[PDB]
Amino acid sequence: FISPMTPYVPEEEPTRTPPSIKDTGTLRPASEWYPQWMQYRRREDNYVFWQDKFMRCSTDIPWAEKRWTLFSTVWYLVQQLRFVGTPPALRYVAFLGWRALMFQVYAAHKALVLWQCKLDAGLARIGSGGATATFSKTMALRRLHWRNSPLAEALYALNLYKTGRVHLLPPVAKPIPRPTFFWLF
Amino acid sequence: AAVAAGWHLASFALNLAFWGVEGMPPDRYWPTSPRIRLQIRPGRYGNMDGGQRVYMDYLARSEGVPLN
Amino acid sequence: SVSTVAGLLLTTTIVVSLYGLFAAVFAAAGLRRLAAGGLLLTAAASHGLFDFPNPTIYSLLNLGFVAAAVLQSYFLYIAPAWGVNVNWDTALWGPMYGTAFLGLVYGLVALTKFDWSSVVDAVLRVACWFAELTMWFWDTFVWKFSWSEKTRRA
Ligand SMILES: CCCCCCCCCCCCCCCCCC(=O)OC[C@H](CO[C@@H]1O[C@H](CO[C@H]2O[C@H](CO)[C@H](O)[C@H](O)[C@H]2O)[C@H](O)[C@H](O)[C@H]1O)OC(=O)CCCCCCCCCCCCCCCCC
Repeated sequence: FISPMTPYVPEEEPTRTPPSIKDTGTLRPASEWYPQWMQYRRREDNYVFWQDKFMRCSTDIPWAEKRWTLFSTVWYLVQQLRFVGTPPALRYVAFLGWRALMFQVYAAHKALVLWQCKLDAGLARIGSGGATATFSKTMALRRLHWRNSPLAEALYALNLYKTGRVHLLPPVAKPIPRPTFFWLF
Repeated sequence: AAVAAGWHLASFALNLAFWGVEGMPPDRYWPTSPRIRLQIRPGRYGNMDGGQRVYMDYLARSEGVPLN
Repeated sequence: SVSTVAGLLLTTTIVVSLYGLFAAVFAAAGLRRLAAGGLLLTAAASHGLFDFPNPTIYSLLNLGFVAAAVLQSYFLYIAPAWGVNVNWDTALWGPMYGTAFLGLVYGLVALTKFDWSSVVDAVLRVACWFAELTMWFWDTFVWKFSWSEKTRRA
């Protein structure tokens, strides 16, 4: 009745906590404590670093993460064994090992993204003859930040391979909501 | 025998890596005092004035001081 | 309906006598069929009493029911001692004895109000007496309750 142009997109409650303010989003390990951009911001405006810890862990918990289920009942045992059942020394050495492995896998993913840029240029030549031979740097950063679905990747690759159009990009993939199955999970 | 003793030594080394209290949150279900955990209070029968002296001496010995 | 003890006896009567008719009539020799044809009259009387609807309509039916239940519980009960045998035909001879039994316990569960309340009260009394016996046995032989329980005021 009161149709406001754009079809009303219902805004459901969030099911996952928003990612931390120290995150990178690129499979690279985050910093140890301080996210290193604070030094390029003014003091007493960096108050939102602890205001991320609050409302990421105390005051703005989504109610989909407070659901009690059989899977969460089982998973509490894993988390309890991790936190109060395993010594922090062994947790620290495992944390160092995971940090090194994640740095290595980030370097591997960065090299894979650069090779996908080269493949982007190749597929953009085969499909537009020889004219378009560039590649989309925004799509490169989109692949690096894991913002693309496999369907979007395949559609973009096919689009390059048979019409070119490097700077015509697929839509950004929405975040995956937390799955819920009644009392099971 | 070395395998059995090695299992016991691995458990002891895990406890050594636990070491102290660091890394563990305080727990509202498990306070550090069993009198807190249960409901144990002294009442009218049993408590007497001299008991303060005896309590002082026991607390001095438990803290480790040779004064009374 | 099936929510009262007298209703239980009535339903039972209906079921039994239906099986009786279906085992004798559906399956001085003709008296073996006449006495089983009367089982359907018994079922009709019990379906009448199933809604026992002003009670004064079914009061005289109840009186005739209990009086002829007493008469059947005389005749069939003294039948083996008077010469005739009952064990021969099970599927014929059974349901008349059964409906006479249910009829007599109807004249006991109806005459005195009874109801599920007295059954629950008797079950609770028996369980309560056995409970006090169990507590005494435990406190005297197994473990004193002053030892088992938690002494307060510490
Ligand atoms: C200079 C010192 C010399 C040694 C230091 C470095 C050398 C060797 C490092 C450890 C051995 C190899 C580690 C490789 C994989 C990590 C193992 C693991 O499963 O992963 C461990 C994870 C990672 O740590 C935590 O991990 C969290 C969860 O992230 C990850 O957690 C999991 C990682 O397994 C999942 O993969 C999940 O997908 C991913 O999100 C956080 O993100 C943080 O990274 C951090 O808090 O911990 C957990 O949850 C589990 C906690 C207990 C597991 C203990 C495993 C190993 C313990 C060795 C003890 C021997 C002591 C002698 C010293 C010599 C060492 C061999």
